Amino acid sequence: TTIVGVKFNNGVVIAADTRSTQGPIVADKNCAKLHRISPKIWCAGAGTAADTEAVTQLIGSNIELHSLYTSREPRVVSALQMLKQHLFKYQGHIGAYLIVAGVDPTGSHLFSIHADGSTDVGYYLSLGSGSLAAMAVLESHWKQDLTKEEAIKLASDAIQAGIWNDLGSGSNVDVCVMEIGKDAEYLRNYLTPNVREEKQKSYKFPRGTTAVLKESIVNICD
Amino acid sequence: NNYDGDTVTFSPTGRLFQVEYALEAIKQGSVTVGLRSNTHAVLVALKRNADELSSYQKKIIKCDEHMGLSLAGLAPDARVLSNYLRQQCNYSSLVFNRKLAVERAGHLLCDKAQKNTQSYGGRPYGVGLLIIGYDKSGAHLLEFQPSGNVTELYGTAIGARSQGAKTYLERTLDTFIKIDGNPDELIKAGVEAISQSLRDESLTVDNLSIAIVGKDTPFTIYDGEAVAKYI
Amino acid sequence: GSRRYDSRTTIFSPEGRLYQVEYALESISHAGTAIGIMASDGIVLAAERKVTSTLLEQDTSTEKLYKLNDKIAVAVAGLTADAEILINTARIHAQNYLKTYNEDIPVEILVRRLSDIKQGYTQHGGLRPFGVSFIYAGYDDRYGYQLYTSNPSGNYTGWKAISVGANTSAAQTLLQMDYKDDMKVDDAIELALKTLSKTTDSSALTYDRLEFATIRKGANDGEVYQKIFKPQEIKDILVKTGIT
Amino acid sequence: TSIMAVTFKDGVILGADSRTTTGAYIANRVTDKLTRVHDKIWCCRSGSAADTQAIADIVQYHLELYTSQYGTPSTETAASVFKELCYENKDNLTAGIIVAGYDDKNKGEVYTIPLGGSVHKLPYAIAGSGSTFIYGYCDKNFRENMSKEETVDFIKHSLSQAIKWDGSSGGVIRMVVLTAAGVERLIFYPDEYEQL
Amino acid sequence: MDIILGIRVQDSVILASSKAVTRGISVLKDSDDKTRQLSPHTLMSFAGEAGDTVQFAEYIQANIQLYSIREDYELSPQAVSSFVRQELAKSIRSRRPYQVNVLIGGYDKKKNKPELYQIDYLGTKVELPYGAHGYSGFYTFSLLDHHYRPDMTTEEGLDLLKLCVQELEKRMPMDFKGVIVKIVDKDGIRQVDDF
Amino acid sequence: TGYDLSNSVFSPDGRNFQVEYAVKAVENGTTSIGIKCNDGVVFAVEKLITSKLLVPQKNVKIQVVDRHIGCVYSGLIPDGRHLVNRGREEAASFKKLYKTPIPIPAFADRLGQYVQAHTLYNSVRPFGVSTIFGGVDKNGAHLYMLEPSGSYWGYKGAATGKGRQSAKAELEKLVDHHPEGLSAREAVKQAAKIIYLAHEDNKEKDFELEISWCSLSETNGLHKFVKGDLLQEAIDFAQKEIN
Amino acid sequence: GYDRHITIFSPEGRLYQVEYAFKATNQTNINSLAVRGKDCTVVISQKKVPDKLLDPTTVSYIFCISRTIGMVVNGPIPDARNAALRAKAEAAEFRYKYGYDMPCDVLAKRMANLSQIYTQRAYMRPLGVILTFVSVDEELGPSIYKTDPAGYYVGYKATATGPKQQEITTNLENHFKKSKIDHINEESWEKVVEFAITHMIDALGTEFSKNDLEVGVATKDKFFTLSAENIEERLVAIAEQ
Amino acid sequence: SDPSSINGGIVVAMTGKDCVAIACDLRLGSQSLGVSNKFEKIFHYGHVFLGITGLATDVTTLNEMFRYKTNLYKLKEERAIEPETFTQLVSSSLYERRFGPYFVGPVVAGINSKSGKPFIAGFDLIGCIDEAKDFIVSGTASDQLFGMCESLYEPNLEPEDLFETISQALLNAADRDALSGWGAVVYIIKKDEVVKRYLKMRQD
Amino acid sequence: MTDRYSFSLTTFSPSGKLGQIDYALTAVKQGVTSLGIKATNGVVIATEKKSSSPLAMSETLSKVSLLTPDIGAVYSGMGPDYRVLVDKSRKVAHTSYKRIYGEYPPTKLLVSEVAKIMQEATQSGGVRPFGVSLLIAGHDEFNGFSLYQVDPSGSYFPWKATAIGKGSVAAKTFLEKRWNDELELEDAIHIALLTLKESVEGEFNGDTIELAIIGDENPDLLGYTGIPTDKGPRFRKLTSQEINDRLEAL
Ligand SMILES: [Mg+2]
Ligand SMILES: [Mg+2]
Ligand SMILES: [Mg+2]
Ligand SMILES: [Mg+2]
Ligand SMILES: [Mg+2]
Repeated sequence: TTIVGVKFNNGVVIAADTRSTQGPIVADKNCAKLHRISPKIWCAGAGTAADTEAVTQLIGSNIELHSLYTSREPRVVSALQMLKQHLFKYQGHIGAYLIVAGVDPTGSHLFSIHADGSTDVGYYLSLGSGSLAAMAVLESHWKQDLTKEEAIKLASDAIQAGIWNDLGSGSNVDVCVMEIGKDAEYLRNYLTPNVREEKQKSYKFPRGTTAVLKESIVNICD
Repeated sequence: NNYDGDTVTFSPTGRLFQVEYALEAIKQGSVTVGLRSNTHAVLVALKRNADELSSYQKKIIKCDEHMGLSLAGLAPDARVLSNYLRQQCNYSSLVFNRKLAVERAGHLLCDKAQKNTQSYGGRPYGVGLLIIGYDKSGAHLLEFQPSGNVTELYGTAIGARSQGAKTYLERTLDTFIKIDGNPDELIKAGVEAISQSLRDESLTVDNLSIAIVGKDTPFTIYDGEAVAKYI
Repeated sequence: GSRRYDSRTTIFSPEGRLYQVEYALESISHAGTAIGIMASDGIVLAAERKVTSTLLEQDTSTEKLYKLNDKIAVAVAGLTADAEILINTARIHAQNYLKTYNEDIPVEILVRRLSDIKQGYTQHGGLRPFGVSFIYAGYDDRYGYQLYTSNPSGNYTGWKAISVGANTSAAQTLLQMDYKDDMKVDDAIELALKTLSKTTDSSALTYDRLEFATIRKGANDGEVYQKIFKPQEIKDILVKTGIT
Repeated sequence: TSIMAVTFKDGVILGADSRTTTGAYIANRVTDKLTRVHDKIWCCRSGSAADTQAIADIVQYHLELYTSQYGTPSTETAASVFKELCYENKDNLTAGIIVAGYDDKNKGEVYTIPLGGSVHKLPYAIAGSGSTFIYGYCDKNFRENMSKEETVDFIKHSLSQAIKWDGSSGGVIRMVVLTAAGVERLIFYPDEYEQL
Repeated sequence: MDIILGIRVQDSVILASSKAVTRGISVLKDSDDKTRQLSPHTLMSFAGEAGDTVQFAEYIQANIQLYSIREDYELSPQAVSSFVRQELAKSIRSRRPYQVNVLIGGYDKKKNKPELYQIDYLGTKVELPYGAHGYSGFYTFSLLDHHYRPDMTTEEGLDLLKLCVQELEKRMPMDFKGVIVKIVDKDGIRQVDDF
Repeated sequence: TGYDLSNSVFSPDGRNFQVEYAVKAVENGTTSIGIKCNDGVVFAVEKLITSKLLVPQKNVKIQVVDRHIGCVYSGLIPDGRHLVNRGREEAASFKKLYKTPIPIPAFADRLGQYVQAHTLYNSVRPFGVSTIFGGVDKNGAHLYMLEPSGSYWGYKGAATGKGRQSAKAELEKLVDHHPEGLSAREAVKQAAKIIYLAHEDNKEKDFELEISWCSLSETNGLHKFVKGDLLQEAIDFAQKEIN
Repeated sequence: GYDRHITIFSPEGRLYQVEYAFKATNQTNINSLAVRGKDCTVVISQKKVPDKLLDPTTVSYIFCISRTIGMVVNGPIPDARNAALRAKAEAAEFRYKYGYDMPCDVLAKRMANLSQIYTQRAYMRPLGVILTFVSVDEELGPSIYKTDPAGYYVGYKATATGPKQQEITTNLENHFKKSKIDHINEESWEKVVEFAITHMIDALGTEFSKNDLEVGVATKDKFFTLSAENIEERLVAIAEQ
Repeated sequence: SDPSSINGGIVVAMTGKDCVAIACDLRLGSQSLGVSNKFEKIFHYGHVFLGITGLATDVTTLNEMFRYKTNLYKLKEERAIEPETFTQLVSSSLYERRFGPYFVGPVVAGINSKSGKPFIAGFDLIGCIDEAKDFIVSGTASDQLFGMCESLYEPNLEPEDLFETISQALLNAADRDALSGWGAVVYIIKKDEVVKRYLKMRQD
Repeated sequence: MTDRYSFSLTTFSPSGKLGQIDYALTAVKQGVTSLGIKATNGVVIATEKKSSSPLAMSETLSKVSLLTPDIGAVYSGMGPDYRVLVDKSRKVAHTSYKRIYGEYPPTKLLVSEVAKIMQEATQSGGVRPFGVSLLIAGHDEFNGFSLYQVDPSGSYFPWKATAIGKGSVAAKTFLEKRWNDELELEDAIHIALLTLKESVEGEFNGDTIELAIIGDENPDLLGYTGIPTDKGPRFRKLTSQEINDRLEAL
């Protein structure tokens, strides 16, 4: 995985590639690594795929129940604290590496959490196998006072560095934008620069090609 | 009356009736006496039988080489409390290489008895105890009652008709307190003290029980022909 | 302490009855009547709803008849909420048996376990018993069609026809009168409704005050089908027997 | 990490680099290793980021609860809470923490807590991988009752050297000044401290 | 332990199970019956870790006998095999797993069919015309692939089994001291005394 | 009614009669006092000599908690010991975690919450003691009194038991005549007097006097018992004032 | 009637133990009052030290729960301190778990839930207290939320509690009819305290020295109580007007 | 001592036009020894189909578990579980055993009864959901299935064509794996008819 | 110490009544009126906001609660009991359903879970029944709109329309006259407002009435965009203003 977070004027943007691997094999070419914790708190995840999904869903659930209990919009620092304490308790055995971001009544926020429970604060962050390719771009092009459109460009450029240069990353770029005073916009497949070329040939077979021994109707009714 | 159903209930005058009823089992107990000088501490106890075919209930229990007690009331409760003391004396030796102070033995018994007077489901102990011992500050006599109150004395007595012995000791105070370096005379003064509580019966050979602890005397118990010397 | 407020739910009277069980049966005796009738080719379950209101949603409603698995159902008389606790237990128990042996649970074995749960509340734990009597209607390949009942005591017995709830005395006399062993399901259906019609405390028996179920071998060859009747289907069967 | 805390005339100053490392990769070049557990009780963190954060978070909770019941805790008390966690969980922690705070009775105080969870009250303390390279320097240049400006200079020069030699240390030099006046945050960028 | 086989023919299941018990360089016993009757029409053979084998077999036996008494009824071979599998499937993630492999041969009286189930210590169940556990199968499966027919008689089954034992006695490195053979059919369970 | 048969039950007034009944056991007990002074506190108590046979000096009733706190109580003695045992656990756990000895207000609330806890349930009985206690912490001297309900406050002087009214009246005078403060050595003598004055309300049996104190100057902030020449000097002062 | 000894329903659907716990609320014979400014929330309570032997500084029914939250209690002190200690622990735990300061209304809800449990579960008695929580919440601004032994809680524009609570309530209702707003339109907390004391005087018909009162003030990011002298300064300014 | 490759086996699933297909081999072995030629790896709960590769004891156990859970679902919900929902239940259930997992590669296939959409999904042993428009692969010949599918597949195949495609993907993947083969089954699934075909394949 | 109350506090009397359930139902009778009406394209639930003081801010007390995005609740009886049930109901929707199936529970099943909690308070040791009746309105894909009543016993019933509390007998009669199977949501809101006026004595405006609907999806209330299948909550609380607009055309 490559994942990033970039702060701008009036909010925060996160992005991620869409490759999932099992060793050198690509299992999923279009998996969603941007996870909704609450409507305006989204989380980019790298590491053990099931772990990032479970830990993000669990804290997402508890944040919802908290928001209801308190009659308040959830804050990023709550998601951060709940995630970090959970991950710390498991001493790294839950392999979730997360960029946590969103907007809440307090402002806009960007954090990262490592699997052992350590947290970071910053204006730009990257995690995953492609984090060095991404960070190289962020360190090259980041500045204070970015516009929304500049931050998206920077973020997706940082993911692209991962897609092209890191074998752990590929396929597409997902983006989510969390601006203050607005609904978060989830931009699924914001970029699709890896469309498969037309195949040279159709492999559709002559019907009857496959040798068959038996048939039978299967009953799916009651 | 309405307030004696359990130990967790105060009466309107601030009394704990179950504790008072526990105290009553002591009064029905056979008499026992304790007294001490500055060198020795002595227990005398009148043992009671069921009838002529029975044994005479043992009333004195050794707790350590330097400590022990006599009982009056429910005997199994004395067994529980004596066993607890045996362990406390034992813990003191194993962990601190230290003979347990008779005063601490008293505080520990008080706190054990007290817990059974403040909780639901339990009951107070139905027994009173006289603890004697010789520790680093000399001879000691202690009186335990199941309310939790423990008291250090030169001498005392508990059980049925204990008021006779307790008056005698109150008179004899200045005499017996100075029976130093003389075991048999301190016992004689306790045997005389217990005799102030006898009625229609006198001290016989399998009726009397005596114990002594002191400077160079391990806590030891005398019954049978070994107490004929004192009748 | 708390001893003062303990009703002691699990004790014997001087006569050797269980107070709480007896008082639970007393509760059940005011519940909507439920009837089970077993035929050679199937089983009927009919039950009367507790005094309905016109504004109740009758078609998406379930008060009396519940599905335990595909081959077993029950009719309830007593506290519905109590019965749902027991129903979910029975449902889970069926699935444990299936999981363990790869065979659907024999009817008696399910009934025994539910009855054993009820018995426990009468002997230990200081809790009130469940205020529920069940009629169990089921099929298995050992005994075929079976009717049972269980009550708060945890006692269970098997029947050809049985009623629980209100007016079981009146109802049992009428079933005893017209029941006969070679009977078919369709005759049994008629008997069930006729019996409710004469025992009901209401002015007249209508579709909206009923729940109805059959367990027939009425699917295709060697297999059993559960039919929980929809409101319109009860309305029709009520006409087809001449009660409306 | 390179970290230190120095008592002086008016109180105490904490200082730290800003580098967090996973191997030779710098995961964060602008880290804040000076952490508030109370208004005027702070700590410098070294070791595992996760461990030291989890610890500071727990301590902050304890001292907030202490404050609600018994009023402001002493720096000794704060150091004792750190120790208790570090000592009792010594098998599962990699945390070298310096505790520093300002009382009005006790003025500036510094307690250091190495890996075992022992406690050591000192005029000043240095810790982290980079500290090894400045034991010589710091022992020769430290004096008691320095002024604020002298202490800031001592820390700036000391951490400059620790950063120069230790590759694990680097970035900016952060400081936190704890006096009767209040709490002051200072920062010093490479272009300044590198050419001292 | 080591050698346990099973063959299902037209009207019976036949289990053959080695007689040797070896600890170290000594054959302690040459007449060991590695089998337990679970019910009148169900027999289980077993092999594996010393002690574990019998302890497991007898535990299953006790459980099935209890069931029989409670219901006054005999569980089908399929039901028994599923109970056994689940017990082993639990065991495999225990602190100390039962290291026992089993064959279950039963005659289902409701279907009038013989049934053979092979289950290893992991709780891996399969129904088979013929089965084996351990190294046995490496010789016998190929041989039964060749000579087995589904419509064979009990006597044809026994001869087919004699071939298997002959091959094992030729090519197996260890002396397993022959086999005890048992037949499970509509009339229950009996032992062939001369083999 | 029957509202008084079970602890933790509110009567229709809003009262817990079982706690009020515990208060009667306290009023039945021997007199005990506490006097706050310039840089410390003084505790005193009346010990009834039931019999010649009680060894003098050797049935000690005042209790130390940690090194710096003294506790005295009137009522059921074992209940008082049980409370001090808990106080000792509470102080140890405070010092273990926070290093500094437990501040006196902090210590007061530990006992307060524990006693109040025994008014929350019907499965326990309220404490049959009122407890006077205190000492010297980093903020100075503190004296407290704690009742069966869990109620406690800070005091200039405090008294409880059979002679509480006599003692209370005597305490109010000292407060009026010494607005700038009382010295520790003074307070020791006054304590002795007030106990002797309060003994009027318990005069069947004669008594043994017991005193203790914490003073920043006289004891270095630690709790010690008053014995020997200082005890006798304060007894004499008290003898001279009843005559 | 054992339905009057524990928290189970009476035939008329009531919980007598809860109702009697409300009556314990007034055992102290103190009245409390809370109002909101623009920037602040003030709470005042009578202070009565009958005994001359008491250290008056240790006599208080106002508690600092957290940096931002204050609580005044109407009811016996042992129950009051029990509630204070719990509320402190709950606010500290909330901060550690969720990363921000516990709001006044959420702590109120949580303490209300705890009280509710004592009304449903038999082994626990209700606390004979009414708890008035005040703060300047970072989202909701000046806030007053009050809890009782029934487990009920609600937010207030202003409120009062005690034996002569009705007199104070109507006094305040009458003011807000006239002002047409939800709060005291006043810049400084000093004048909001002055309002509170003034309207308590009118309602109760009594004058106050500096030791007859006890005052707590909540501002953005701190809640504090007032010294005798801070109050005297405040009393002086009322008289000179 | 790698549990996922002791018994062997494979499962593959594909979408077509208003249809899905799911196929599996029939082998169960103990390493080199082939043992059963009749070990089917595809099960169904109502109209939702589940294939499972990996350790065979867990394959059996999970089938028995999901039958258990879907039966209870149906009794309480009064309707059959849909594939999107079942996929979520599979994920929950595997992640519940996060640190002592079932050693399996499940595959879900089916057609939603309300929307008519075809649906497939795959899972790792720990519950991660791999959703896909085109195909899902699983088992000891998964590399091979990936290679077959990625070249052979095209969208919107009619049921009779999809059958040929999935069968050829399975068969040729199986023949390059020592632990897969020994028979094969293919399920063609349409809105309200399901056809099951056993394939003829090499028996080595 | 510790809970020594391990025995039932609700037991059968000789007549067969369960006293504490009856007495709880009596507490519900004393409670303020609340009601629910089921329309073809929506459900409405409504109640009066009986304020305890006029100094109270009755907006801070919410009698109508969101449980899931498509389910809401209202009650009659003891408010505190209701509040904790809402807390537990919200939580149980997640623990026993959403964390398993990745979707919110359908109305009947969530109701089933709340009923279970209330049945347990009727049998477990050391507790009294809840002193509330709930009305729970909701929508789910396979059952459409639904409305359920839940009583202290734990029993629940589906309703076309009903009312509970103080003026329930009267209001149920009013609803029988006005209800039909062709009601549009707006018609049902109108009927709810009419039915409620009969049982309310004092002021009758959008500040003393609390009223929510289960209707169409509200994408504007979702908080984010980009997932087509997530279309927003069907639960909506009507504003003070929105109620008054409908009280003019009454
Ligand atoms: Mg660690
Ligand atoms: Mg460097
Ligand atoms: Mg209660
Ligand atoms: Mg192959
Ligand atoms: Mg081969």
